[PDB]
Amino acid sequence: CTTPTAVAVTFDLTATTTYGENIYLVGSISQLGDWETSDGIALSADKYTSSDPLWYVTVTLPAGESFEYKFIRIESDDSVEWESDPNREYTVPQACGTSTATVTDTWR
Ligand SMILES: OC[C@H]1O[C@H]2O[C@H]3[C@H](O)[C@@H](O)[C@@H](O[C@H]4[C@H](O)[C@@H](O)[C@@H](O[C@H]5[C@H](O)[C@@H](O)[C@@H](O[C@H]6[C@H](O)[C@@H](O)[C@@H](O[C@H]7[C@H](O)[C@@H](O)[C@@H](O[C@H]8[C@H](O)[C@@H](O)[C@H](O[C@H]1[C@H](O)[C@H]2O)O[C@@H]8CO)O[C@@H]7CO)O[C@@H]6CO)O[C@@H]5CO)O[C@@H]4CO)O[C@@H]3CO
Ligand SMILES: OC[C@H]1O[C@H]2O[C@H]3[C@H](O)[C@@H](O)[C@@H](O[C@H]4[C@H](O)[C@@H](O)[C@@H](O[C@H]5[C@H](O)[C@@H](O)[C@@H](O[C@H]6[C@H](O)[C@@H](O)[C@H](O[C@H]7[C@H](O)[C@@H](O)[C@@H](O[C@H]8[C@H](O)[C@@H](O)[C@@H](O[C@H]1[C@H](O)[C@H]2O)O[C@@H]8CO)O[C@@H]7CO)O[C@@H]6CO)O[C@@H]5CO)O[C@@H]4CO)O[C@@H]3CO
Repeated sequence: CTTPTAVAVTFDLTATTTYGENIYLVGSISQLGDWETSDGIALSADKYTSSDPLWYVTVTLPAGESFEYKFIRIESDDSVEWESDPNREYTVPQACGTSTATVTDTWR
């Protein structure tokens, strides 16, 4: 191991913003409130040049336990859209050697 226990997970959600919004990844953990997209995981068009139509993402979750992973597409007009259908639960372990994995999803 090393010392820190941050879980950098890369998520890739295929959606489409309107040049001004964010597709959220709220998980049930403090770094991932999951129930407050405020501290979830926003995916955007970073490489993309528009706003965030395929909304990719690469954030971290420092804990090493079970965190929920509900997704909520944040928008520019109304607000979010908690896609609570395709949900998950990243049970990040406390061990080391793999404190970062993937988290794929897509809007439909
Ligand atoms: O059905 C979903 C599909 O619908 C369309 O959505 C566009 C819409 O067509 C258009 O009106 C657009 O206009 C604004 C937009 O925000 C800007 O991107 C741009 O609009 C055009 C632009 O003028 C064109 O040059 C066009 O060229 C392409 C370019 O490679 C790139 O822009 C591409 O999309 C970029 C996004 O950053 C990224 O998401 C990804 O695109 C893929 C996404 O995964 C899909 O969600 C997306 O579906 C949309 C399309 O955006 C569009 O057809 O398209 C791709 C997969 O289908 O790659 C790029 C990252 O660099 O989009 C072009 C496709 O060859 O780009 C857009 C048209 O896409 O100027 C406007 C701002 O003033 O708004 C919507 C928003 O997507
Ligand atoms: O006004 C915006 C608030 O809602 C957020 O946006 C949406 C979000 O998806 C959700 O809140 C929902 O509204 C309610 C939902 O329909 C209910 O199903 C329920 O959700 C439950 C879920 O199963 C899940 O989230 C789970 O998670 C726990 C979490 O693990 C706890 O830590 C914590 O527990 C309590 C606790 O009292 C306290 O932490 C409190 O603190 C606030 C927190 O910041 C958010 O929950 C906030 O919600 C707003 C948020 O900003 C929007 O992004 O308000 C909380 C204060 O009430 O959180 C809870 C609530 O007391 O949170 C939960 C609960 O233990 O548990 C929840 C709840 O049991 O509740 C949802 C909220 O009422 O839809 C929103 C938009 O439609």
